[PDB]
Amino acid sequence: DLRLHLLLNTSVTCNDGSPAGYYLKESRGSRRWLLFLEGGWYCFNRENCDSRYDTMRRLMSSRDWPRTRTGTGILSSQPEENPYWWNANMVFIPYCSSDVWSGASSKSEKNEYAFMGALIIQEVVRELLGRGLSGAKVLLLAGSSAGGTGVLLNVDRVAEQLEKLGYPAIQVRGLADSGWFLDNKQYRHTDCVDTCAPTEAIRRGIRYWNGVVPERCRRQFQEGEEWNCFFGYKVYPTLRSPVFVVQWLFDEAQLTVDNVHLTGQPVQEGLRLYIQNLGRELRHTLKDVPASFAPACLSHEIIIRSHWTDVQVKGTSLPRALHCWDRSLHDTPLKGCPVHLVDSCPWPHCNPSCPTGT
Ligand SMILES: CC(=O)n1cc(Cl)c2c(Cl)c(C)ccc21
Ligand SMILES: *[C@@H]1O[C@H](CO)[C@@H](O)[C@H](O)[C@H]1NC(C)=O
Repeated sequence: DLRLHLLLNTSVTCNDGSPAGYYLKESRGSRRWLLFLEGGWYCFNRENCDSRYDTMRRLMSSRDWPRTRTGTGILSSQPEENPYWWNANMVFIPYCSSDVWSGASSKSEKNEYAFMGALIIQEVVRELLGRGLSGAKVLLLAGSSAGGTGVLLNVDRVAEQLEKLGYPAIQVRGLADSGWFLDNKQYRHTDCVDTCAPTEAIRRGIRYWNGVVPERCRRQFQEGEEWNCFFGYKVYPTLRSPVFVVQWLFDEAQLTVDNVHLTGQPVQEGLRLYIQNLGRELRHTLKDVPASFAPACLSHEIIIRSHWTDVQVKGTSLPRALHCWDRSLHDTPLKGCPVHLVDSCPWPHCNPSCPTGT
């Protein structure tokens, strides 16, 4: 169990102005800190945020948050469930800003909602420094789905924050799970009414949230084009902190935004080629990502699932690959301890270790 702490700086808020927060389980005698960013899509205008407030309010407000949460997967403290970092200090940061962790805007006279995702991360880090993070050797900023994209948008800012605060010895790293999307053509075309094309949704959200992106990526794409930095293959090469990328090759959220709804019905030639081309494109974007884990499965999210240890690429599990990554960052490849694990087979579930969906 991780225990809730609402932020002492109550100016840093969820969408509705309630205080943001974090869940913490300390492990003193460990100098490893895992800060995990929850996912859960986003909202990008008044109407769709209002809808989200009605039926997904925990993603917009802390008013109903429970006092504890159970750490699962990479957040578990049991070695049996978490071979990788079971003894680390664990932090789960609830996603209550609906902005892919990019926002820097308060609720105000002009703003019905606050979008403070980027500031929530900074404030969590700041308040944790007084709770033991000041003694850290490694801070791994991890996240799934929108939280995985949030890692890509925020890992270098956390590094800069710690450097400016006088902690240059803390090694900041990122683990982005299921947040590496393609701005590809949809299988069928819709107008962005709610299934919005990748690019159109983000372009509107950034203006609505006052969204912020990493500085080097912002300088490349420049004013009006910062939406590009929400796409992993474009933002990743601009980052300086080590980032391990976990991405199913046939991610269900990617297929959803591509208007592919796998019905169980037979798959025709056009859709077969579309799906195979998606896998090949994702694989291609990971070719020069040295720390990656990309199984050929139709699924979504990995790292906080209790059975996250089960999937393997080329016989190596994700917890093992992450351990190999840790070794590779000690102060040349490692015999039998790989970090770059991308399936080459071309169809969902061609890897026998894929999640069953049971
Ligand atoms: C599932 C989710 O929260 N997502 C966050 C971002 Cl960003 C994103 C993108 Cl860019 C695509 C194309 C699809 C899903 C996405
Ligand atoms: C609270 O957070 C805001 C936004 O980051 C910051 O401007 C302000 O100085 C903080 N207040 C305190 C007391 O740290």
